[PDB]
Amino acid sequence: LFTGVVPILVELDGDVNGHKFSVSGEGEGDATYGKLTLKFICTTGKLPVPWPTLVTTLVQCFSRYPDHMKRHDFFKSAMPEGYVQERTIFFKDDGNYKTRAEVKFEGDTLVNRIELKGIDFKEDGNILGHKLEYNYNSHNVYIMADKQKNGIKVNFKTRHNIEDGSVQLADHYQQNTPIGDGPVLLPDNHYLSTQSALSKDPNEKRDHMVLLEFVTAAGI
Amino acid sequence: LFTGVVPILVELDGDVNGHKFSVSGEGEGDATYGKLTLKFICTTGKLPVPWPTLVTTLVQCFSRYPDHMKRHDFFKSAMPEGYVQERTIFFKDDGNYKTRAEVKFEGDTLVNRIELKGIDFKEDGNILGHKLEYNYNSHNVYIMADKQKNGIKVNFKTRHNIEDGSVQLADHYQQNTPIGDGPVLLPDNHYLSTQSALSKDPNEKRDHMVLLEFVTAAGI
Repeated sequence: LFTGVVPILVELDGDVNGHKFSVSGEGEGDATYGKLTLKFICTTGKLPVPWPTLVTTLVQCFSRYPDHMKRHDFFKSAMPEGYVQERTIFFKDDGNYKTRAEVKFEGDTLVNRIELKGIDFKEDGNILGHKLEYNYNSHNVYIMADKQKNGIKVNFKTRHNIEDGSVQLADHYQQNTPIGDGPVLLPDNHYLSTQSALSKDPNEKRDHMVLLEFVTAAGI
Repeated sequence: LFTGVVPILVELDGDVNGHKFSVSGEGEGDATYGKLTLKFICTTGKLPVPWPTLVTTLVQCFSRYPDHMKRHDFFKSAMPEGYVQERTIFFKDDGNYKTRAEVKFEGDTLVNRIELKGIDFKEDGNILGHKLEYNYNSHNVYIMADKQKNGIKVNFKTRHNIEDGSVQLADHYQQNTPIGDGPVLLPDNHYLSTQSALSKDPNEKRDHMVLLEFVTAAGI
């Protein structure tokens, strides 16, 4: 499945404090190197929220799991059927995103379709206030197996550089469970070390985000 | 000069607590997009220090200066003759790098040749102890004009994720002055917003670092 380069498609529908929009993404992933190369176009015009805030929301299976941690790769063990990924993202002293996605294989393409709903977002907030910088730092995504659910409960904090130099924090409460009924690899506690660089397509006129990302699993 | 893609060559000679080594780098830069794409091979074997610590040391002229800040682009205004870049990097509660480089044009290639000397580095330190993660965050590089010197004094702090989750800080004291005698663009206070992603060449056997970086000037 993931032994080669894989086409990714990301569809998303969102509503933030009433502001309704969409984003369509296309790119490829290479799990053996943990590389992502996506391109997001906002298909409703101008994105009512900063692009960096949707990064964690817009395909954890492309992480590179060193050979000795392969029995810890839940993400891929759910494929090709897929898993539902849910999250509650609390931006500090601001609003919160609630998202549910189904990432699974459709054809040769790995598809991540999401619904985003955010509320309680201040208009003088860095988010709606659009005071966030166009960049991203590296974080540690902490994975844990959830027995009952036969999934994993992931949780981590994100740091968003604000233009005034300060940093906007975002607490992610994530849950993943298989869509199929089959046996799945439940893992030992470990984390994924992610790095991301946001950029712009020179020949693109529509509002968008170019994202390059490297993810490798570590811990065990 | 920088209106197109430019070949970059990075030569470096180092001594850290007695450990003497070298690194040769090759890649290209595109100032109009602020992109860097370099590839570093350590030519003496295994690098006695972690690769992330040499990132700030291993070509500020490829930063993208939005059109309205062009009179603030000192880096490029010193070209093709070049500028000498000096720094004193203090790693918190550990040693310190002292470096001097001459980045200037040789042929069609922009060449950055450095000498690195580091001392007072603990062997149980994260640096020598090699306890630093293979990744990088985004930072703000603060530029200021230095009258007397007819250069710029830059200063910023770097955050290095340690594998135990904590963060290793590095205080950079930088100075840049032209090599040529001609007039140079001294700027108003501003900063460069940099993002970097470290990676590995799949087909490379020698110890190395692949670096992708985007830098854009902001402030004014």
